[PDB]
Amino acid sequence: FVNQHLCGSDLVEALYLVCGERGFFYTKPT
Amino acid sequence: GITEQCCTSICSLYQLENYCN
Repeated sequence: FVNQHLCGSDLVEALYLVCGERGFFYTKPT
Repeated sequence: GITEQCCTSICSLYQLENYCN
């Protein structure tokens, strides 16, 4: 973990390991 | 607004974790 790029599919990937089977937000900005 | 900030630069799992339920 020394550089993580989040965006779309990858956005849930990073939020995935943190959230896990608890569900994340991944809400749109505009 | 995580897509309009975590997709323009790099974030940190530390914070990335505050976006859970």
